[PDB]
Amino acid sequence: PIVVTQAHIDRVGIAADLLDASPVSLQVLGRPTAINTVVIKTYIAAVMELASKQGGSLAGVDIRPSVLLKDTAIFTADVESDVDVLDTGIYSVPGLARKPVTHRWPSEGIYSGVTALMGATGSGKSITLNEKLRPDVLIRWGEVAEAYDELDTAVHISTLDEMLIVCIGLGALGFNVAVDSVRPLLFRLKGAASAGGIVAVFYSLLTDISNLFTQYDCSVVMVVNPMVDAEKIEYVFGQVMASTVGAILCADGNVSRTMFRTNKGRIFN
Amino acid sequence: MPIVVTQAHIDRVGIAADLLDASPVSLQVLGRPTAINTVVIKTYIAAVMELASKQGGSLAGVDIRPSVLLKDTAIFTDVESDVDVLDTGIYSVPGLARKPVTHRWPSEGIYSGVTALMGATGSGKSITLNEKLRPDVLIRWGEVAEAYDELDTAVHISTLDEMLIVCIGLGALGFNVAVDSVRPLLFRLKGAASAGGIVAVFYSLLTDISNLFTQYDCSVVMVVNPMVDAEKIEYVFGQVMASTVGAILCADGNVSRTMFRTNKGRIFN
Amino acid sequence: PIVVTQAHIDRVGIAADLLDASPVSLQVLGRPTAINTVVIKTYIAAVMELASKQGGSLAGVDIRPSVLLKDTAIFTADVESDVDVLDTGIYSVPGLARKPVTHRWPSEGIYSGVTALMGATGSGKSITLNEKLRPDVLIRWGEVAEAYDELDTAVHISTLDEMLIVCIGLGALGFNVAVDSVRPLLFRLKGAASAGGIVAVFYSLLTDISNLFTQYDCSVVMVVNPMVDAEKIEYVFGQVMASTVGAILCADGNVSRTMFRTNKGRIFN
Amino acid sequence: MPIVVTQAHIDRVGIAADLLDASPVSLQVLGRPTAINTVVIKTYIAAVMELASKQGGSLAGVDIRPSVLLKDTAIFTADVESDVDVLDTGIYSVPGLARKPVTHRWPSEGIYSGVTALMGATGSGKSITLNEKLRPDVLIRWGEVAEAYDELDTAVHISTLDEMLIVCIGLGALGFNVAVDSVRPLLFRLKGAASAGGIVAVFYSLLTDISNLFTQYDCSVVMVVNPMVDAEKIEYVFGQVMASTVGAILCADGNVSRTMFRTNKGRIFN
Amino acid sequence: MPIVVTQAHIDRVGIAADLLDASPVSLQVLGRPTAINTVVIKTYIAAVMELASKQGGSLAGVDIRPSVLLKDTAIFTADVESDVDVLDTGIYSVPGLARKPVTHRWPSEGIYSGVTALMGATGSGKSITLNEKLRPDVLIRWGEVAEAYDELDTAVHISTLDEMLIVCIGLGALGFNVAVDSVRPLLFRLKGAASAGGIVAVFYSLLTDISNLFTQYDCSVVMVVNPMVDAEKIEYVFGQVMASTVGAILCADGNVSRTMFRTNKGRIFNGAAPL
Amino acid sequence: PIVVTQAHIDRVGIAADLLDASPVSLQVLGRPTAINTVVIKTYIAAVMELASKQGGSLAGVDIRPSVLLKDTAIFTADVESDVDVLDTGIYSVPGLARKPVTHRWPSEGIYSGVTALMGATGSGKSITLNEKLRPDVLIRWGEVAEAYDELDTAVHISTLDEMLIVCIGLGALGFNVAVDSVRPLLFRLKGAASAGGIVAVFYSLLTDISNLFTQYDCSVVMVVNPMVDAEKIEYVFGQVMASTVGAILCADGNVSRTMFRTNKGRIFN
Ligand SMILES: Nc1ncnc2c1ncn2[C@@H]1O[C@H](COP(=O)(O)OP(=O)(O)O)[C@@H](O)[C@H]1O
Ligand SMILES: Nc1ncnc2c1ncn2[C@@H]1O[C@H](COP(=O)(O)OP(=O)(O)O)[C@@H](O)[C@H]1O
Ligand SMILES: Nc1ncnc2c1ncn2[C@@H]1O[C@H](COP(=O)(O)OP(=O)(O)O)[C@@H](O)[C@H]1O
Ligand SMILES: Nc1ncnc2c1ncn2[C@@H]1O[C@H](COP(=O)(O)OP(=O)(O)O)[C@@H](O)[C@H]1O
Ligand SMILES: Nc1ncnc2c1ncn2[C@@H]1O[C@H](COP(=O)(O)OP(=O)(O)O)[C@@H](O)[C@H]1O
Ligand SMILES: Nc1ncnc2c1ncn2[C@@H]1O[C@H](COP(=O)(O)OP(=O)(O)O)[C@@H](O)[C@H]1O
Ligand SMILES: [Ca+2]
Ligand SMILES: [Ca+2]
Ligand SMILES: [Ca+2]
Ligand SMILES: [Ca+2]
Ligand SMILES: [Ca+2]
Ligand SMILES: [Ca+2]
Repeated sequence: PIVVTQAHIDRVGIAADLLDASPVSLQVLGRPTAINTVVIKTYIAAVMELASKQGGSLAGVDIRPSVLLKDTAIFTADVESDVDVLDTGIYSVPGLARKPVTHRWPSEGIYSGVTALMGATGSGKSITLNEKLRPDVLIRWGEVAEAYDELDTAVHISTLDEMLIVCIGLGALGFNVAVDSVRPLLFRLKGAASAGGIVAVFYSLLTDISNLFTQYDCSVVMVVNPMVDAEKIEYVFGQVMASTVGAILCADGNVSRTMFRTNKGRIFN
Repeated sequence: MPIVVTQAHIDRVGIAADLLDASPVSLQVLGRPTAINTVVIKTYIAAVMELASKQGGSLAGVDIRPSVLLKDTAIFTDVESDVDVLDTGIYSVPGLARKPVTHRWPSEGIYSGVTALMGATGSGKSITLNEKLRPDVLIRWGEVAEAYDELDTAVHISTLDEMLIVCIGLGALGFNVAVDSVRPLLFRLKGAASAGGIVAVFYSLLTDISNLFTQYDCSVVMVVNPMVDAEKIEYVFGQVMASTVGAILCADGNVSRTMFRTNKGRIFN
Repeated sequence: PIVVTQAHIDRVGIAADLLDASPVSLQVLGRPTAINTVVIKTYIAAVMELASKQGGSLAGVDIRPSVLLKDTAIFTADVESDVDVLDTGIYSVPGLARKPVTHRWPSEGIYSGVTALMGATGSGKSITLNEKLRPDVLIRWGEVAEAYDELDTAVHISTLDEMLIVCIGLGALGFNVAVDSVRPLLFRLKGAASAGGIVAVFYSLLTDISNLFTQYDCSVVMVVNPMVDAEKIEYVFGQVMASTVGAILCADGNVSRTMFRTNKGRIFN
Repeated sequence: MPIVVTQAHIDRVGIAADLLDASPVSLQVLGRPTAINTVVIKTYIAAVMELASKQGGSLAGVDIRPSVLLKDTAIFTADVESDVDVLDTGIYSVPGLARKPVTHRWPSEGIYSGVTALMGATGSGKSITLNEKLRPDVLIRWGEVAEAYDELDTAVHISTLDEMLIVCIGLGALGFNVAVDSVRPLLFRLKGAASAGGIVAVFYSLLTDISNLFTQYDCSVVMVVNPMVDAEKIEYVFGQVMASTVGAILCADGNVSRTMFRTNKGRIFN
Repeated sequence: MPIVVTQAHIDRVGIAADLLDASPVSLQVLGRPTAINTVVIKTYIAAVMELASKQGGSLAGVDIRPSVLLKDTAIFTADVESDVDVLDTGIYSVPGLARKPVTHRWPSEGIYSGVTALMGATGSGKSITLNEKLRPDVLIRWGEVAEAYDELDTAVHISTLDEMLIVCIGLGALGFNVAVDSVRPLLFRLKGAASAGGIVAVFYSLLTDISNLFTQYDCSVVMVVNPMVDAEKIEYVFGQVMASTVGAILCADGNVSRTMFRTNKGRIFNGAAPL
Repeated sequence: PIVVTQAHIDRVGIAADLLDASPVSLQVLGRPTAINTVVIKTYIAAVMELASKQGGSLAGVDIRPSVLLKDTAIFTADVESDVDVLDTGIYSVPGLARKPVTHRWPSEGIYSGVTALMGATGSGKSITLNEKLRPDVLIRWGEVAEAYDELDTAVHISTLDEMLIVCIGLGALGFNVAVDSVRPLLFRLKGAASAGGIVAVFYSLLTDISNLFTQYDCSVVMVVNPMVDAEKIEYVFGQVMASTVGAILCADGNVSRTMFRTNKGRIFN
């Protein structure tokens, strides 16, 4: 189950302050799109109200945004991925001038941001996540029917808006949020593939997502599975390390490599 | 050869309508998410049952084609394949929080979803499907004139809308539905080819199709034959295993490899 | 000459029936487009009247659609080849529930559909077509001035609409129709080339064309010579066999390989 | 150097007008089929004959350029992209001739009417072979830098594709031996995905459509075709072009490497 | 860690305003030339000086971010595609300086005004070289993950390209040693067909246009440029970048592998000078 | 300095006759665009008027078009680079029926047109141009701050319109005009790269530019440095020789190869 502590209740006000304090946007190959902070606040309030209906114990099924919110839109005519970058402009989510809030998960003293759980298909990513990492909230997206779907920690989403709502919303409150998988986004990323058989904007998106979590004191682990050649995975993992607060590589059911940006410094394996 | 409607099928009609109304679904490829009109599937089920009532329950595949039973066969209610992912949004069909309904076909105790019948051209996919699999309903799409077209189990479709209508409609009632083949969709998949000489959205589509069947308690076998190199088929089959409930590989008229997600767990050969 | 037998006259009524009974469309990378059946019927009527005015012995020049019909259009604002597959939908011409009508040409007991006469430039396709296959009607499209143009069996077309009119129109009556060539359609196929250096929709088009002939009891031989590498022709011929009722490979002025789907079964060489 | 108008040319004027009016033609590339205004070609022929009459039959290539003789040089009669559905634009190929083509003595004996492609790498001797070995009656110069051939009285300097077809169909139908050096402005602007041989497939369709356009109007034209292709891939492309033209000439190190001509005595390879 | 405003900076304010008004500039990429609103840069300089005055000369990078000081951060003043005819859009390059450019002591001695490009593969030590060896006065942080450099009082966190140019031209003209870590948000969103070296050709034109923009406004800027390029094509890309900037530094294995600086003493390739 | 001789003053009338006599246009991948001859005439008049106010000694800074003309536009709604060639038409600047005016620069007896100074980055193109070629007017465009910018012969431009104005305007008068560089145009050439890793229209543009100078009796040297592989430069240089009146290749600070079309014939090294 997903148990709501007094620590989570005390973070509600702070979470609302963090969201209102900084206006954020996101961009991919098109034009920068603003994130409606209000929706995340509304989600937190809905989760707290339901938590109150129960004994603080929540079922992942009951906290899905499609059930709690009338509208699940976070992004507020249509632009092509091959338009002039000077007509659309360029946006990256700004960094934190202050020291980021540290966490005990996925690693000790890790800064707020995003961790990428990498590896080839069947390398043990989902296994490593649920057995070793053991998240408080397990977001399930674009993955076939598995044993992890029967878990009361599992929250089934359909859109990118829903992913960010649950990640920012619950992550800000102090929950250890995880996403399995981020394949719906990755496999629909349109554009010319750069060095490593993957679009360059993929690395920019990971940085923008990481900083979005750093700003809202979230500690999120995302399963990032790329359609990349068996030997080109090492290059891509090195490139992802420069774009995320955390990075975990899986090979043959075990953890091959690690990288974490902590209060004790950047730790490699 | 005939398609017989048992009392078991009649008793599932109400449940099928209940599953369809309970969850609103959509589908996305490289464009924008498009909603699926559930009502059309319900209307199809009612038309099949009405005809089964007039006949002895012994129905001919020719008489149950949607173009004949329905006035309009549309299930989806103009965007380029190279449009910003943030302007269209991303959609994946949500997972099942509950345990999926098990089936005896194509394998014992297999969960509801999709099975991909893979193999090179002339590897014996169509032969394995009809002789070894023995499906109740055989959907024939984008295939040249063969002996399987003269079968009373054969239902000849033209559109993707029709495929989903027969698959969800009859599959929900408990019928063992099969599609030979899904080639018109695969060969019209526009986009930049990823690792393995195939567009990445192909794997996302298989997962979205699988989850669509998992949600509506369907057990469907689709023969998937995409344009891929003779040696690159092993990589693609491994990737498809991570995107479907079932996977069957054909080589020299026989079954080379198998993967099934059952109540007894994931079984490899 | 092109001689009209009583057997052809007796098929006129059956041809109008077949054409009215099933509404057909065609799709490539755009949106599905309906085929106006009336135009084919109008063409048959104009050919029969001219055959009745002359001695039954017609000249290919006199039966060209541009001469017999006021308008040659078969297809009834503008869509790009890179448009979302979900916005246009997917269409494949439906298969035949009944047994297809057999023919003695290009092979004994062959089912109605299309035969692809394949080979590199100067492999002997056009020689094999005119000397070994001996067609009744020879449609000449996208080819330079050759000896075959002076033949009384030769009918010179300009559009794809005209090709289908003569193929379906005369083919349905029992004539052995051949197209030399289909290069104006192949070389103008816009899209990203799949495995084998050729667009995947090419194989779907051959199946759709074949089934169009299977439905209207036609036996057509099309010379198909797409821009493909000298060594990649074997792979492409292999994929084409899985997309057509007949397949003939030319090399060094002679027949290299054959495949025919007959009443006695699929025959390979 | 001069362009002389014989009685044979004068006697063909009526026949040329008949050939043009008899068959309506179009052209297509990656967009939609575009009709060719036959009237413009007839108007050009009339202007050339009138000037030939004022002179002694002896004409200067400079004086017979379409931009000088016609007020409007347009042959093709809102805007479509090269990546549009083939089914929405339709497909057009210029129809073949049911009758025997009109044979010529140039570039080869008994060669049928149509187009000949003068191929070869850059500096292989295409322009040299064209002017020294071929000896054309009319030399169309297009998209080529300043050379000795521009000072020739046979040289007619054009700017558009419309102008090329006007001079090729107009003068070729009358019986003149017309040549184009070169067709690089069309080839280098051919938009589309490059097929096998590092060149767009529609290139081969265009050569056939151009050939048949000349076959129908009994024109004997030699076009120097030099597309951007790899040094070793030229052999493959030349073989493919042979299947798309009435004539084909390959140049290598200033000399003629290979030949192909479709004649009344049959197809002749070297 | 702090950003100190000297009398030298105060004396440059007028000079900077004149430089901006004297020459009208634009920028182009694959679309239509877009004009740069000089007024916004002047307004930013005035806001920085006014705040420097309220504080004791010393300023915090957080307080000088354009989003905080200006009501609108737009520098570029309907929508054109990256694949439009070059003749329908025309071509624009920022013009060169007819006079001798203002020399600087940073990033190299006697260097001309313009842009310096700090190259290297990922984890080659670009950010380390920038902060330890180069020591910039103002550190612009853009599209980079949470690092130790973000806690620095020299760090100014931006989000747009408009903001980058405002801080670079605005503070750089006054005499500050401005650095950008990273320029990746721009590089990773460069739409177009990749040329030789697995990178769009307009990338090199943009570096030259950015360099000349700084040469005209007497700025000395160091931009860290991380290219999505294969391990073996980095040498080719660097050679090409050297021909497009006033300064270029290559990083490899935590150290400086190669340098190029256009100084008053001439073009110096791989000099004996610690940064 | 830039000195105006009596020879230049005597050419003013002839330059107007040349510009008025032939209407010209330019095309790239879009539609043909007319060149407004009047603007070039206006520029010549402004240069001569200023040369008069001076002692015949002009500063390159004072003769820049942005300073002398109110509007710098030469080309007189918006078309895509991937539009049908038949809808835009094709334009090449026409050749000269007469013998071209000869020059003593960059080579003895060279015909009027364009010379391409080629070579890898840092091969010594700019060095060869200013030390060995010694041009009368050095147009500086899209190049970084160098010693050549402080030269009184240097004229700094921003647009392609400005380049052609100075090249045609001053070149027609007899000045030895050079451009360092033509990179702003070359690095913004949109389209599919042909053989040699460069767009085919690049070679057509060089010929069109060369013929534009041949028609207006100009002798211009352009630094052409396109993004091409280290080994592919030899192929491209050979192709450029077939597209220009002059061609110079640079390697390791020295001149590797030369080609000039003179009154004494085509001279190779
Ligand atoms: N093709 C295969 N054959 C055998 N076992 C496999 C195969 N693919 C995966 N496995 C098993 O599944 C485990 C990985 O499961 P999982 O965590 O779901 O992988 P991932 O999330 O990376 O796709 C492996 O350690 C192995 O035991
Ligand atoms: N090229 C070939 N040569 C010989 N036999 C072939 C060939 N291609 C297919 N076959 C025969 O057809 C069988 C496969 O039929 P089928 O099930 O229709 O294949 P698929 O559906 O995979 O295309 C093979 O087992 C073999 O007996
Ligand atoms: N490159 C060539 N060299 C020599 N003869 C050739 C060549 N190409 C074709 N031929 C001749 O033409 C014949 C093939 O003719 P044809 O059927 O028209 O070819 P295609 O396969 O292109 O339709 C060959 O048998 C040979 O006699
Ligand atoms: N790179 C070169 N080196 C030496 N001579 C050359 C070179 N390129 C061309 N030539 C000379 O020019 C002749 C070819 O001239 P030309 O007919 O104009 O060629 P093309 O029209 O095929 O481009 C060759 O036979 C040779 O004498
Ligand atoms: N894969 C790695 N394994 C070990 N150390 C690494 C790795 N990647 C980077 N480092 C360390 O980080 C340093 C580079 O840090 P940084 O300046 O942030 O690089 P950059 O800015 O070029 O991405 C290296 O000198 C090395 O000590
Ligand atoms: N990577 C380098 N290493 C050393 N010297 C170099 C390098 N690149 C250029 N140079 C020097 O600069 C000279 C070339 O200068 P320049 O004319 O500006 O070249 P270009 O115009 O072709 O880019 C060379 O002759 C050499 O002395
Ligand atoms: Ca998994
Ligand atoms: Ca099959
Ligand atoms: Ca042939
Ligand atoms: Ca030539
Ligand atoms: Ca860094
Ligand atoms: Ca230079």
